[PDB]
Amino acid sequence: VPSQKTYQGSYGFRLGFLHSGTAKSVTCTYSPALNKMFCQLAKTCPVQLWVDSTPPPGTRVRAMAIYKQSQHMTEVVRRCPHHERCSDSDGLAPPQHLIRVEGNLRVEYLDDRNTFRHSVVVPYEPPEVGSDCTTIHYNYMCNSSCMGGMNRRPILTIITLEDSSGNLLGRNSFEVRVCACPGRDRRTEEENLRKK
Amino acid sequence: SSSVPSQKTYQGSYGFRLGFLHSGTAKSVTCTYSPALNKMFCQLAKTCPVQLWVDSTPPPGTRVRAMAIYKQSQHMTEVVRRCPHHERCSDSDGLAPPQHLIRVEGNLRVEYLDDRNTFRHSVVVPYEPPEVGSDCTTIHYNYMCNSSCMGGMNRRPILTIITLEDSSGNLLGRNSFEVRVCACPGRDRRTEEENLRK
Amino acid sequence: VPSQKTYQGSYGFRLGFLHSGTAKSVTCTYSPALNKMFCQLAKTCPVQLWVDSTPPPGTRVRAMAIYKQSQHMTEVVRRCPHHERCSDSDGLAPPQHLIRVEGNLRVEYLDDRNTFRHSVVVPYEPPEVGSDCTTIHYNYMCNSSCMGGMNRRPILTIITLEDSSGNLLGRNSFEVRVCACPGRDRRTEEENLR
Amino acid sequence: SSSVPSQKTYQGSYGFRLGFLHSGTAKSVTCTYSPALNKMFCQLAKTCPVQLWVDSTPPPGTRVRAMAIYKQSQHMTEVVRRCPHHERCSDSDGLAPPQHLIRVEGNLRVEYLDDRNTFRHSVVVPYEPPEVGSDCTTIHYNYMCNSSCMGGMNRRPILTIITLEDSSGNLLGRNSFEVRVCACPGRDRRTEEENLR
Amino acid sequence: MTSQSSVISNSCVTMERLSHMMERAWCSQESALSEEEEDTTRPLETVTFKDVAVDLTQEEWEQMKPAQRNLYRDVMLENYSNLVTVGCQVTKPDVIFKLQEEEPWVMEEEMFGRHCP
Amino acid sequence: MTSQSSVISNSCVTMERLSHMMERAWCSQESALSEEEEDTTRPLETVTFKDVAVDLTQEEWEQMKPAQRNLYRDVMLENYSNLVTVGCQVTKPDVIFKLQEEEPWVMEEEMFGRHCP
Ligand SMILES: [Zn+2]
Ligand SMILES: [Zn+2]
Ligand SMILES: [Zn+2]
Ligand SMILES: [Zn+2]
Repeated sequence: VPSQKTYQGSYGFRLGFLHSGTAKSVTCTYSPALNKMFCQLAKTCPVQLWVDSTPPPGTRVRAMAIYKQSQHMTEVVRRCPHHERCSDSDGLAPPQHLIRVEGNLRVEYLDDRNTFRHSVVVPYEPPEVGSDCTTIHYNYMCNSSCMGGMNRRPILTIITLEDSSGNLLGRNSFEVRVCACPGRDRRTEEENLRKK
Repeated sequence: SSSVPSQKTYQGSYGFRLGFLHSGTAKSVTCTYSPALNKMFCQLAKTCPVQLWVDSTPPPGTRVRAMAIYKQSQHMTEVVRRCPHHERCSDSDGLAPPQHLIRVEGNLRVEYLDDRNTFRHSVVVPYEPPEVGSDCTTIHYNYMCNSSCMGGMNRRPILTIITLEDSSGNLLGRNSFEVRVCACPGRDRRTEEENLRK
Repeated sequence: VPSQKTYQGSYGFRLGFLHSGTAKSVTCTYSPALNKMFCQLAKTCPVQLWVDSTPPPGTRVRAMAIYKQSQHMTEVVRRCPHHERCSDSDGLAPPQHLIRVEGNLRVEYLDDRNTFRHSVVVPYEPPEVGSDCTTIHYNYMCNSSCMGGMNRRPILTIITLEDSSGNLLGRNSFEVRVCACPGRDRRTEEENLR
Repeated sequence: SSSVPSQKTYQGSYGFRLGFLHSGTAKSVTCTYSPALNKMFCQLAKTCPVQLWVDSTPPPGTRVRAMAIYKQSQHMTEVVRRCPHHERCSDSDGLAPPQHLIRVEGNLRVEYLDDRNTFRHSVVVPYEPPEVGSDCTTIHYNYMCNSSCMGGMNRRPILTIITLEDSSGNLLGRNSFEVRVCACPGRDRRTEEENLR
Repeated sequence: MTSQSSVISNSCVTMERLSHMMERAWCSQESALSEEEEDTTRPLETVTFKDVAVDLTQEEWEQMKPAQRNLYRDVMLENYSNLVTVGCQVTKPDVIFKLQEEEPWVMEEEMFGRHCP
Repeated sequence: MTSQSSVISNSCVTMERLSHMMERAWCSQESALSEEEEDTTRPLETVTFKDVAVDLTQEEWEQMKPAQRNLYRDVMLENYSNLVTVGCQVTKPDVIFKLQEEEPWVMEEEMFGRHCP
């Protein structure tokens, strides 16, 4: 199982998230207290990349979802066999990949051949004019309660950086609870942190 | 399908009637039946004893076919099938293909049928006469998906058709009863008894 | 062209409609001031049947959409050739019929052989326990701006009653503007009346 | 389709380049072209003059084939065809079958092709040399559907492939340019210039 | 220089009101009829301080200039300044651990808070 | 009987305020620098009464207790009570035909208003 510990590197790689509201039917939201992104199926998850230095050209950004619980680490975070057969493809993703990326022509998808898991790769672009971050619009294709896939188990999404050879430059991790109600499921897990 | 089989109750000259156990309405019952809606509520992979009450004894070689059809008319073209998750789970009893919703335990002679015109699922046991002391032969049925399974029944209420036929296949009698399979059978009878008093 | 004048009969046949809100994306709504139902494509249009007496068994309810404008009465209210080839069938309707009915196993569909038009028939059921009306969940399969079909022309949907022989027992008519925004298109046509 | 033809720009040894009129960005223009996106915006059944700028004169018998393909990769399997409403309208110029999106006016020698492997629509005119005073031969193109037609293009942006071939059919040069056909060509250039900044 | 304001609207604005929020005495007692005097046997049952204290909501405190935020905690502290001084004793509720310096909802899970001097 | 109220809050409520809505004198004049005195040649150009009168919006007048509705027409009439008495003369605007008895938006198109005695 690949590691989930936060790797800053010499590059100052940090994940930025939009400060979105906690409405009942939000499309994507992030909790700073639990480092937990709550979002929907097949919807836009803009994840900002805040860097202290500009990386050399050819650098790429790999996303990978792993289970947070240790008793389920042997299972690959995969789609349920119902959603594996639905016609929800964007024309670039195999139907078993949980993570997807829209708004980019150069996305890679990987079934890694040792660890048997799903990896989602985009090439990193520098921040635009006026910008301090490059936003990757992520898409998750299953909820966490899908039977045969995640199955009510909370998952951690690992965002990694690498150059074209594949050596690791930086890694940040954040928890993911995908359900139909993202903003409300942040609220019952903020009720989880305040005792009594 | 294209030729959806009929759901109208057929008594015949044999007096074929479905008997159901008068079981309680607890929150986690294994199988229950509503007389007011003719609706059996039961679980996944659990015993559903359906009694067969007959007025006359049928000749030897007679069989009992079960078939689940949708109750709603806008979904009649879809075969009542298992969801693609439960179609790939290892829940087989060694006799059923993994797409069949209905199963039968406690019988060695069960048939399973994918019919080749109407493309649907049929579950067949041979009929046995009632035992000593008995007035009915109980078939322990097993349903393998809940009605809210995505890709299968998908929150649509279904009718299970129990039919009788001799070894040639001509229909001798048919009774129909609604089926709502979820995780809470006895409670889902109660909110549908709250549905009728209104 | 079949007649659009309201026929009560000796049966007291009157169309009932749900008093639904005027939200921007409603599934079905009805205007009492213009007798105009606004609804979506392939969505539930519950039309209640209020009767003064109970009809004999074997009675049926035929729906038919006709154009309201007189210069377009010669054209059959039909689906556009795009939606005539889409896979939106409920397994009971031919793909040219505008009107459909869900929640009923006994629906008939008719291409009438003199007047060349589309008719949608369900058998009438008496009102249930507690009920004073039998609701038919109607489904329209094209918007009124479909090119080759209705083509921005407002249509009248004719609800008729007949016994099994086919003689007319009662007829009520109500206008239909099918678009993507039913509740908003009621509002600009209430702005039309004031 | 089964194998989708290529959209990459082919210059060749002939110096084949598409010329477009520098037309204004009015609200109801008949045809306009964006240099920044290489995107022609035009109307239904209207004149789209596309100039052919060549570095050398081709031999006689050379032809110009036009083909519209989808720009998006998830829709490449669908043939760019007319909607079933406009496939049954009486808008024919007497030379085109009613499923072809592209047409050509002002030329008697136009060919129309339903290709028999890739199942798509191709529009062919024979190439004429530039006239006296001229450096280009203008082909007046006509598109017969907007991009939002239901059953045809259906809000999907398309690329029109202009190809050159001699009478045998081997490819001599190919240029591609995007096409957004709607009712407002000059305004739809402006919201896609607002897209780039 | 000039415009030496003979002070009108400094700190003596909170002190002067007396009829601005504390008059908010309704459901009047017009010609009372339901009445039965009885023996005093039933106990008091004062309500609590659990509900007088307000559980903190998450989406609040955006508009909320922190002259109102620090005063809101001073509402559940000056209503608390009775019940640990004179009267019936209640416990300390759960929300009182944030009546702190930064914020109520500070991150403690998921460490590596940006290594720096 | 008793509770003979020595009247506090009858009709002398509108008369007494003087600082409730008419004080709404901002964008102050602190240490003015931009100034150039010149000849008085350019004309006045008083603005109009077309924009001082407010064109009637349709969705309004729901909450709007008609003590405010009849007073709103009394705003475009008492601002009008100057301009047809003393000052520059304007015309009568288009909205003044509803400053009537039933409503502004009364039906006149589509007759057959329900035959009755
Ligand atoms: Zn799933
Ligand atoms: Zn299932
Ligand atoms: Zn249509
Ligand atoms: Zn079209």
